[PDB]
Amino acid sequence: MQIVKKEKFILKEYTFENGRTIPVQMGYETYGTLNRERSNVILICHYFSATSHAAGKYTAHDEESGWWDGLIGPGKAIDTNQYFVICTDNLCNVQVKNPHVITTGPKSINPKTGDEYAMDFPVFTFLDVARMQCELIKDMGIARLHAVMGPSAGGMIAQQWAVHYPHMVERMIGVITNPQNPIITSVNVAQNAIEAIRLDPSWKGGKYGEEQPMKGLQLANRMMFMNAFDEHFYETTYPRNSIEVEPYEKVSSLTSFEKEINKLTYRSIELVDANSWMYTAKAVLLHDIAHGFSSLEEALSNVEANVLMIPCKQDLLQPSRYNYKMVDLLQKQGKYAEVYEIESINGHMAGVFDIHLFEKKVYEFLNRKVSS
Amino acid sequence: MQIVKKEKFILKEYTFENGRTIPVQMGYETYGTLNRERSNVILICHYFSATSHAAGKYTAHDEESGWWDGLIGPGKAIDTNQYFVICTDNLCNVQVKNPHVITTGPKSINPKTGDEYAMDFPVFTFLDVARMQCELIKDMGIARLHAVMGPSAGGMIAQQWAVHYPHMVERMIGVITNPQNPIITSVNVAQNAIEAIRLDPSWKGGKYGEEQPMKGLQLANRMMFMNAFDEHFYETTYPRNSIEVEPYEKVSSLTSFEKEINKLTYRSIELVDANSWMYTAKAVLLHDIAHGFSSLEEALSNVEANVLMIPCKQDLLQPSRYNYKMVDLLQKQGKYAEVYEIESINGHMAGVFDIHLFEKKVYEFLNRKVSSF
Amino acid sequence: MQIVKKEKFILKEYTFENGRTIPVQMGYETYGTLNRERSNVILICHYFSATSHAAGKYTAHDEESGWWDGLIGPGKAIDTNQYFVICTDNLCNVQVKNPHVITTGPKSINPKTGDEYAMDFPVFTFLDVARMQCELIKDMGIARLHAVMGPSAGGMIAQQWAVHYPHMVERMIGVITNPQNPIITSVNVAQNAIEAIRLDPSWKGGKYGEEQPMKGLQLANRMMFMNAFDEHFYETTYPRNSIEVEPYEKVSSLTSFEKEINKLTYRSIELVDANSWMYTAKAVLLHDIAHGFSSLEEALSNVEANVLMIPCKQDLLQPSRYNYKMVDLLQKQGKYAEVYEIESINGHMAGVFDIHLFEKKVYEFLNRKVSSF
Amino acid sequence: MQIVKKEKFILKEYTFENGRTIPVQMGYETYGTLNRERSNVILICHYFSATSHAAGKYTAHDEESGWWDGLIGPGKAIDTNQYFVICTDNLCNVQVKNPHVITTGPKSINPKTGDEYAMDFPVFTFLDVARMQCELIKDMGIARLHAVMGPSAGGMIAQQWAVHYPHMVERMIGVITNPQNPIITSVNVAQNAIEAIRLDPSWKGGKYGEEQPMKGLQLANRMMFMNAFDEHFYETTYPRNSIEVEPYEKVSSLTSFEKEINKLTYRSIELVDANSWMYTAKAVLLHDIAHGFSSLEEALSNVEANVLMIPCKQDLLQPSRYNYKMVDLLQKQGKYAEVYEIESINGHMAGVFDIHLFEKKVYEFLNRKVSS
Repeated sequence: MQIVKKEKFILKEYTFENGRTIPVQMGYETYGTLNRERSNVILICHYFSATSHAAGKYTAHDEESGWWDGLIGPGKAIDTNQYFVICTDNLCNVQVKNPHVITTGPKSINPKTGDEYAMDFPVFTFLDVARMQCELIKDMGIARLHAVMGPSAGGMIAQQWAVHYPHMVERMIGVITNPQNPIITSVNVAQNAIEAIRLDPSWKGGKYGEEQPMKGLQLANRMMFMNAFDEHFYETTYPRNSIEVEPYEKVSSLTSFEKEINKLTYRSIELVDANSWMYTAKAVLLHDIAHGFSSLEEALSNVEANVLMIPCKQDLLQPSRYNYKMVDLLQKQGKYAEVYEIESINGHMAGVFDIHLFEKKVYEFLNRKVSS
Repeated sequence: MQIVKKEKFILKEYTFENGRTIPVQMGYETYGTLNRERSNVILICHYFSATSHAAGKYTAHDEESGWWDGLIGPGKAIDTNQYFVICTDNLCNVQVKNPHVITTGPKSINPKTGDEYAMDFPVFTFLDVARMQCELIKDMGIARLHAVMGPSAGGMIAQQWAVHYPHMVERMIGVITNPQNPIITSVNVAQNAIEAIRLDPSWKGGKYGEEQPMKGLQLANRMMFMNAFDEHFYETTYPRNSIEVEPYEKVSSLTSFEKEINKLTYRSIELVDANSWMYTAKAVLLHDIAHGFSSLEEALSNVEANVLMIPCKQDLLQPSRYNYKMVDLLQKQGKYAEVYEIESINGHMAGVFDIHLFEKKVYEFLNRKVSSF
Repeated sequence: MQIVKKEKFILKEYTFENGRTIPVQMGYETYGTLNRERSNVILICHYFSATSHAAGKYTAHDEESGWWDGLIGPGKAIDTNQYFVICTDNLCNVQVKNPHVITTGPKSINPKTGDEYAMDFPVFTFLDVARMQCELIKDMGIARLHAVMGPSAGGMIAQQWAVHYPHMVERMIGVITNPQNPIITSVNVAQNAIEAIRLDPSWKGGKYGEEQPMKGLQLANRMMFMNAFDEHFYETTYPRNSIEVEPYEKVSSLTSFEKEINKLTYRSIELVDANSWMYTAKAVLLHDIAHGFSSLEEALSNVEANVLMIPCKQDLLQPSRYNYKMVDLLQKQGKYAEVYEIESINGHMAGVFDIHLFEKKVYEFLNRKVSSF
Repeated sequence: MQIVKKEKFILKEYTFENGRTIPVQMGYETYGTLNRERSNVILICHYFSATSHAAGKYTAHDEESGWWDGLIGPGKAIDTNQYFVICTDNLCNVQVKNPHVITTGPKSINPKTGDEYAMDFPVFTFLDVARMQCELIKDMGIARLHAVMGPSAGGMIAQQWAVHYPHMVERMIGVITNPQNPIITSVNVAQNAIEAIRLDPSWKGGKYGEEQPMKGLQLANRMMFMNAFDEHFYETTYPRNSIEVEPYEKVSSLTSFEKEINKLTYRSIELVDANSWMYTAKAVLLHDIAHGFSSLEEALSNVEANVLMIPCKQDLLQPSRYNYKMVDLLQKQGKYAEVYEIESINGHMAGVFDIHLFEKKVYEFLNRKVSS
């Protein structure tokens, strides 16, 4: 497909769910063509550490394609010959040093003061993201989405669309996600990550400038990486060396696997900002479609979209049992909802790397008609 | 209390008791906290010209609170530190121009045509309202109501709950209401009001758009207002001026009492929709819990809730003798049922304005144990 | 009784209380025989929709007798072997098409123009009727009335006699009436009726000629009818049908009670004139014996007749509490005055249909001696 | 003025005050000219033994003029240059053998049976006469009378017009008459006359054919003649002869005055019918404007005409005190009423013979305006 052009949406003022009001900017990109009646729109929401680059390439010499490139494009499951596909940068995008990212977050200058917001930036939830995207959708004269979809945090944003803009969502597909962030993941990955970043003395109250608290940030990144796959993936990809003697002789002497994983996890945080990681982890920890309602049932009663949940059985971050519970509750309200569970040694990351496992189901779901 | 949030419930298709099927929506709002067992829910139903706003405020600068605020809240008779309280907007809500109201009615757009339903809107009953509320309650994951209650039309809905969802209602409290709309009220206030609106040429067959038939509507509103209190209330509140001569000079010169009452009744139809008023008047005139059944006795045989009826002895719209009849029938079936009759110069409106006369009874009743299974 | 002869009384010019001067006529009829002293005269005044025909028949093949026939005649409570009884047609008599009625009103020709007065007719009160009757009584050579009496509007006229011709009235009996038309009735039944007729486009500003505005008039008539009895009367006489489904299907489908009541109320406006109805409703709404004076107390200070008030406890049009107030004021002035309250499911209409409830009292009162001079 | 032409009005059926229904015919005559708007009509009603011939002549050689000829004619008090004047024959007119009289009475043939009504004829009152005249007035398209007037019985008829057709009568003039026939006249002239006629064996139950009961009829006529003037009129017109001896010698021998009066009273009954005299005397005896009302006051309350009563002080048949009482009652009802009393040795007959005594008052009354 065509080289993708990065775009920028501005909002002079946006009011957060907690009442705070500030200007916001938001990168986005689109693939395919918006039809005459604007009825072919699919909105993709990106996961924790990703960006709006769901598909394609910015230049012809890009080493890689966008993170869901296997699903999106001409003749693929999300066929850009039929649909107009949008993807946006989340608020507090963690890759603030990525040259293609356009976001507002703790590194943004506060126009009232000339300085970085830092920890004065407002707490945001994935409802906040949904509402901001919705301003872009309306500004483009679009009234209904044919589908809203995404993996993990992207799936959280998508669930918020389904609950808070019921009229606007024909279909909702939540890959490797859940209606409420599990307690285990909330503490063990979100809370522990926030506290690792704050414990690093280089954090300096959140006023660290460009000198990132890298040790804390690497620790945060490592906790997430070490639950992103099946147990057995680590066992065979970073195998124990039973011969090596140096790790047995000083506490600080690392094993071969520790060094491999150190190198990967340091690499993936080079473009990342620590305060932004914190805010994003806070949004994940707060993720709860039932917040502001008296039960999960009442919140789900708002949903009018057809719903497809695609969990992975080996997913340690997002246990699939809560997909079944949600879908059961939707069906008892007489709504169309299904779970399509996949299996993979990639665990959670199956939702991003193992497209072949569910592309056909996505395709079929996107073509299935919705009750008026 | 915490500031109240309006919510919205939708059904893609609802089938009315007369068989018509259309999409419907319904505003609602809640107060207090649902307990783990979901055993502390009280559903409040609103009266003719009101809305879901039974208590509290939507902003801290609201001049007024909701219409039963004195009964509902922290430490009050319907104690929101203990109960999760729900209230919903009725179909064809008359305050259709009020932006806090979410309803389906003659002003709503028919999706099949893009035009307003107008007089193509289906006839509804208070049983239709109870069926919609029940979908919402079920969809919220609630199996049983600790109580259902309301004044007047609100009590009509509560009675339809008690009759038609007997495994779900522990307690029913019906304030200034009756099991069957009295004939006197059905003609003098519902039929006459409907006909007054139709008679106005501005009504234009129901297609008046944004220009309400104000003469017909004011007349409809004045008929209800003039039965809302005891007779002596009007005699002392808008007393006769025995000196003014101008009313004695032309048929069209109004007395001062006519002027005061015209002013009040005009003011209260400012946000109101005429067609909506007709459909709601029609619902009131059709109100009959025996409809469906072979008799009132049969309709009541199904009730298993503890029942409390609170009429006002001076109510001209809802004569209290039929509360006694109903309670008597329920007692002879071996059910728990009582009348607690209040007295007030306010007549019918005692049920909304003289909370002090019955709040202690409500409280006691909400705490009495369920007699049946 | 002997067949009754209609008579006619004319005034070439009469000046109304509002100062308008026009020629007027007034039908009347009499029963019994005037004694030599002319001391046995009882004047009967008729109610809203009636006529001078208080008793007997105009031909021996009349289906019905006059509206108080059970009280008036040989050996009856108002015994025509003993009393000379008179009754007259009121101004703006509504039964203007009835050929036995002789009245002046909006259908009458204005002699200055040759056209009907229509809404140029002057506003009248029941004091205007009393002033006309008095001219007739005087012109017949009668100085004093043994009694003046009537039900409802008829009682309003009788009260105006007692207040304004105190040297002429020995006894006043006011049945199902009040000294001041209650505010509730003045608005709910007089103002609303007047406005219902004006709202009908057929009314054509009062110039409808021979084509009466039947929708407006029927609505006016139904409002009065629905307050004429006790509430329970309507509940048992036009009971709800809990089986019929058609009313539940269209706004415009009537219930069976609506059909029965429509039929009755249509029938009774067949001989009736709309403008006439308005003027008479206006008279009722203006009724106030204190008008003129500084207070009700002052108006009543002038009464020297023995006074008997006969309200009905279930009367919704004329609440009996104001009969007690009036009688109390008269007693504290040292006058002879009493309330004899009846009870009946017939409500207001007990005063015309349940003669048996008070005929014995009337008789006793007509025979008690005058207390004042 | 012009020779008068006698006319005839027919009524196919007339219903009497007592309910009897029979065809009727009624002679009348008119003088002057009916104006465009028919507002100049004066109706004259004739007295006991008279006819419609109030004025003028039937032929140029008539020995006499009509009985009120002095009041009626060009330039007279009842000016035929301005007014259209009507006079009719009363029901049961006593002059049935007068060639100019057209009446219905006891000598009329009953069309149902081919015979004279005789005593089967209905009792009539002067209201009956008023109602019949009114049928003629309406048949001529006349709506109001400018005046209705007459002497004695004619005045009774006029009072009935005033009471029973109030709308139609602007002015009422009653000469030598009364609202109720006095008891004295009712017995002494009406009753005694009826009984004298019935006592005559020639009456034969009222079936006497043409052989009139002349003795009874002369006796009836004489009683009326002997009260028609002042006492002193008889004393000087038929004076006592103090020389005559024959009356002193047999009971049946008559005095000179008895013979004079015998000759006059026999002459005046030559054209008269006895049953008709009876019915007319009965109407006089029944004359009571209060009949069918509860008092004289109530009856008078109907009168809307201006009223002029012209009694004669010496009138023995119609004592003038009752004119004053009537007029007093009318004035207390706020009506325009007056008594204009005349004096004359002619007594009752002054109303017919002494026109000069009140012509000027009649004239003035006819010109005085009436309140609408």
